[PDB]
Formats: sequence, structure tokens, C-alpha cells
Amino acid sequence: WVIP
Amino acid sequence: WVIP
Amino acid sequence: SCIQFTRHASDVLLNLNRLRSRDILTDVVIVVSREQFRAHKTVLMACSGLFYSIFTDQLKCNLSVINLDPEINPEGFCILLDFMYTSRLNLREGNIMAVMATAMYLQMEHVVDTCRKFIKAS
Amino acid sequence: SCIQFTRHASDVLLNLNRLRSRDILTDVVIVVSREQFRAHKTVLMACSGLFYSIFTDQLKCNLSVINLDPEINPEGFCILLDFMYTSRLNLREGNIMAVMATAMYLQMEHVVDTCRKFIKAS
Ligand SMILES: O=C1Cc2cc(Nc3cc(Cl)ncc3Cl)ccc2N1
Ligand SMILES: O=C1Cc2cc(Nc3cc(Cl)ncc3Cl)ccc2N1
Ligand SMILES: [Cl-]
Ligand SMILES: [Cl-]
Repeated sequence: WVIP
Repeated sequence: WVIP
Repeated sequence: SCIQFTRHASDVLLNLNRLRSRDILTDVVIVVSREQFRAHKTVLMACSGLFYSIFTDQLKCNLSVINLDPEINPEGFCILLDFMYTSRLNLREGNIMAVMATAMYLQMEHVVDTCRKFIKAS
Repeated sequence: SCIQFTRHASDVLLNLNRLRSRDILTDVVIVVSREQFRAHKTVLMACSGLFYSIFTDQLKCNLSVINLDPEINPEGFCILLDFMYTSRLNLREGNIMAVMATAMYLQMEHVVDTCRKFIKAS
């Protein structure tokens, strides 16, 4: 999971 | 396009 | 010896989401309490262990309406349906419990994992 | 303020390809000369300008069989259908002309672009  |  | 187009999967999902927003080729309604959500059976199956089981069933595969368990919160479902079609999860303090519970029911293991991690941190 | 799961689109496409290999929820046959290819209308639309136009047509959207132009080579189509479901293109010296011609007909602009680049290099 990432910060888009 | 890439070499997978 | 194939070549690969890096953005292909993302572009396919973006177009499937565009078909969903315009209600094109949607073949099922998911009923969550009073709320109704139109979707593509294939996308639901590709994202959820629960929908995968439902739509591979010789009788249920032919249903145009699927009713979820009354404990399922419509907002939690809406957030998860958006994630299915976009890869983006609108996880917030006020919805995390409903999102985790809905993801456990829908069998969306990667969403369950991030919810458990975010809850543990707080 | 969403979070994103990097591998989600790829995993969705991988599961759609698994449904295709097992012939699950396929809703159309594409006929290319004597050859028949089963697929999901939504995936075809998401990948091809031609299928997008066909299946948004109020009459054609309801067809279970679509016949392609007799000039279309079945192998070129097979390579492109595999690319649609995997992001991987089996581009070879012996098939590049048939793949480019089929991609131009199917309106798959990124495949047309790489074929034009590979032809120019040789
Ligand atoms: O967390 C999850 C997500 C998920 C998706 C699917 N859907 C498929 C799985 C396979 Cl192997 N082939 C085809 C399909 Cl559509 C099943 C279980 C789960 N669990
Ligand atoms: O090279 C290409 C690939 C492609 C895909 C689609 N399919 C869509 C486009 C839009 Cl805007 N919304 C929904 C869909 Cl399914 C149309 C044209 C082309 N050209
Ligand atoms: Cl997931
Ligand atoms: Cl393309």
C-alpha cells in the first residue's frame, strides 16, 4: 500500500 | 514497454 | 520472449470503472440494506473470495440480484466497491471498523491486512 | 486522502485471465476465419476501440457471436487476445505484420505504436  |  | 506494457492492467481497470460509472454491461445488483449497487460479476469475482464463490455456483451464477447479510453497512460496501474498480481505498478513522468487517465478509484479504495494520497503529 | 494497493490492477487482470482459461462468465465468441475465441465483452471493450464501439451499440451489445473481417489472421487475433488479458505481447519477426494489422483493426493504439517502432528498427 502507498500514498498515490 | 519492458522486458518482463 | 514476450514484451510487456507496464500501464496495461491499470488502463484496463480504469476503463472497467468508466463502464461502471456509465452503467454499461453491468449484469448484477448488490443489495445492502436499502441501498443498491450495480456492478460487473467478473470484476466482483476478481476482487472478492465471496463473489468468486457466489458466481461460480451453477445456480447463483444466473442471478441478477444478490442480497448481502443485513449486518453489512452500505458505506463500507461502497468504499470496497470503489477500491475494486480503482485500487484506491478511502480508509478513515470513522469508517475503518465497517470497512474491515465488510472486507472480512467479502474475503478481500489485502484490505483486511491494511485495516488490521492501521487499527494496531492507533 | 485514499491509500493505494500497487498490485491490485495486475491481480484483477490475472483473475480475469483465470476466468477466461476456465471459460467462466465468458459472454461472447469472436469468430476469425474458421477459429473461435471465447471472451468477456467488458475486457474486450476495455482493451479495444473496435470492441468498445461494437458493445456500446444498442443492437450489437446483445450479440453472443461477433464475426471479424475475413482479412484478420486468427494467430494475430490470438496474440492480441492474450495481450488483453495479460499485458504481455508475443511479438516475433514472423508475426509482427499480422499483429500490427490486427491491432490497427482492433484499435489498440499502444500495440500499433510498439509494432511501428520494432518494424522501423529492422
Ligand atoms: O482476497 C481475495 C481476493 C480473491 C479473488 C478471487 N477470485 C479468483 C481467484 C482465482 Cl484463483 N481465479 C479466478 C478468480 Cl476470479 C478468489 C479469492 C479471493 N480472495
Ligand atoms: O487504443 C485503444 C484502447 C481503447 C479502449 C476503449 N475503451 C473504453 C474507453 C473509454 Cl473512454 N471508456 C470505457 C472503455 Cl471500455 C476505447 C478506445 C480505445 N482505444
Ligand atoms: Cl484485497
Ligand atoms: Cl493497446
